[PDB]
Amino acid sequence: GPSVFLFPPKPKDTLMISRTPEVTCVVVDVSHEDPEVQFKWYVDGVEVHNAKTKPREEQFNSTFRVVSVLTVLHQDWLNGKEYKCKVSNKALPAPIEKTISKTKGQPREPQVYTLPPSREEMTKNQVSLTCLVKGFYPSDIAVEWESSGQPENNYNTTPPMLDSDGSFFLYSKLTVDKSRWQQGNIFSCSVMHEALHNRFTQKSLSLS
Amino acid sequence: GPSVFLFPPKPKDTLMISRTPEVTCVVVDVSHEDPEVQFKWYVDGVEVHNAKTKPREEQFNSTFRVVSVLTVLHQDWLNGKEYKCKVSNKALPAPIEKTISKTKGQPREPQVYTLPPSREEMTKNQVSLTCLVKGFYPSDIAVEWESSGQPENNYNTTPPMLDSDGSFFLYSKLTVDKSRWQQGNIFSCSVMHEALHNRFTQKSLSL
Amino acid sequence: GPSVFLFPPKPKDTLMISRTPEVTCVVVDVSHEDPEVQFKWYVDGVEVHNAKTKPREEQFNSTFRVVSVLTVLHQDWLNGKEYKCKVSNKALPAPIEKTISKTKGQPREPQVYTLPPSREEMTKNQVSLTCLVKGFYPSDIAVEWESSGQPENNYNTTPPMLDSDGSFFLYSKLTVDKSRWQQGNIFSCSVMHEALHNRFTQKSLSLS
Repeated sequence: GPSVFLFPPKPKDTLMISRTPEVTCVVVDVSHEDPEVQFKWYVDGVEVHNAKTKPREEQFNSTFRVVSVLTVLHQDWLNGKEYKCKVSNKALPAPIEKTISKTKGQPREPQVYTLPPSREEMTKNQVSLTCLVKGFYPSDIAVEWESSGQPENNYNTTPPMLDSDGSFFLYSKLTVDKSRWQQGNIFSCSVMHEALHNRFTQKSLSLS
Repeated sequence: GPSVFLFPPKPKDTLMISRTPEVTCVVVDVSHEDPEVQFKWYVDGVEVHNAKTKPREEQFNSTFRVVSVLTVLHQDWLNGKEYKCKVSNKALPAPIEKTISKTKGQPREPQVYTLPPSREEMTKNQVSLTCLVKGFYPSDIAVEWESSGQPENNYNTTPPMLDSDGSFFLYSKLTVDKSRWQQGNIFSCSVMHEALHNRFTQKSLSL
Repeated sequence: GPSVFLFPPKPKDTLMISRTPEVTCVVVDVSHEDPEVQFKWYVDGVEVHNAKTKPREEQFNSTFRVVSVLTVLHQDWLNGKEYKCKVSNKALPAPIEKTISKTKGQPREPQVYTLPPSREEMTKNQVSLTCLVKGFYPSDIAVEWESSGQPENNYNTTPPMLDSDGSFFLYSKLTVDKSRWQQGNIFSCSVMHEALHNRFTQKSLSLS
């Protein structure tokens, strides 16, 4: 029978009110004999009607994929409210229900560090700048290499590896041509996260 | 039916002078009705028998996994010699051949960069010294913080991501108490790689 | 009857992978009645077939000299693996076997010191600079007077003479006309050795 997957909204969408966060319920392996899929949506057990079902799409295995989206309230998502998707399809023995909420775990304020390039790296054409974002939880975050609060041309961001502190860390590799760094630009790495003051922080960088 | 995968030697095997690299040919999904798998190995198309076929292994899907390995020489691997694995099995429609050599693409001498800790990082008890390794190609790499050209060890290593220069980069997160950085330790970092002098170069850092 | 000599590869060839190190088996005093010499080669007792026999050459004593060369692996030579040459000739009562490996003895990191010329030597046309390479063992080494890592015009290298520390030392006499030194050029003695990090170290020198 078909299977159902439920995706969270983008972190920024949950943190920026001028944005709309939504959860996405994806149903795969729906059969052609019974392609109709009913979606019912609930926020912490209360049915809401601002959810919408996306068009059904046939998959490589000759089954249908059916998706429903529920708009979620900023307050509901950031406070960790639970959003339930109910999926019904005749190729299912029982309706499938899936719940999602703000990515599980206690929020942690990201510690944003901007590691300068190696002194020996000035002999090379292009130097790397290194936004260490550590001590942040959940992975719902935005990490924002910048100059003086204005995002940068080129950063090659590592995965959220776990740091020496049990948080996620990543490096955003703000890789900059030698003149940019050597001249002492005030780069900055900003980071957007629920646990930050402003849900948004800015930690600068310059030849130092 | 069966599938064959041919793996290069471990990067440090190809890159550490003291090591002997070998290539490993893995065959999965060999059937039980015809479990016999023939491995023939070739170096630059010439069949060799210093290659060895590993034991057949039953997968949970009621198939067999069969593996053969061929030792490769430092200069041979680094000079791009081609090592070919020929796999035959009756559950295959035809024999499957795979060849492996130094990972194809322009080699680049790794630029080894003990990046200093962030000024912003001095607020914490511990700071990260990052041995950026950039400008290297292939990903066939080994990375190694150091001090005075001798190793350091609380380095994380990121993946060989792509760098802006069209190479791989990775960051080697040595992470250390703030005092070590502020005290002006002569750290270093080595990187072992085919394009390097002695395939191994070391770059130092200190405050 | 004939005699056999086995020579090691050049140190640099063993330390630079982009180089190929080889061992050379030399057979002298081979007779003219039986000039044919068979060479068999083994690496740590395992016969290899990437060895080659050089052309036979008649010596001053009216005997033949026959030579065989075996390419050696970087790993094999630097790890001290043993390479055996088997020599057969009818003018021999029994085959002659000779083994060679990385020059015998415990590796020691070369200490590279660049001694400036005498203060009184500026009164003379041309001053000497003194690359003291000490604490290095074995003699498999490359010693490299330079400027800033780029080899120099004129160093009169003094022998591997044993030092106060039981290593070989040598000077390399980077003799330089007075203006080069007096102006404070960053000369440099580098030194390549198995015991060095990178098998290769670089030391500056300047008027100091």
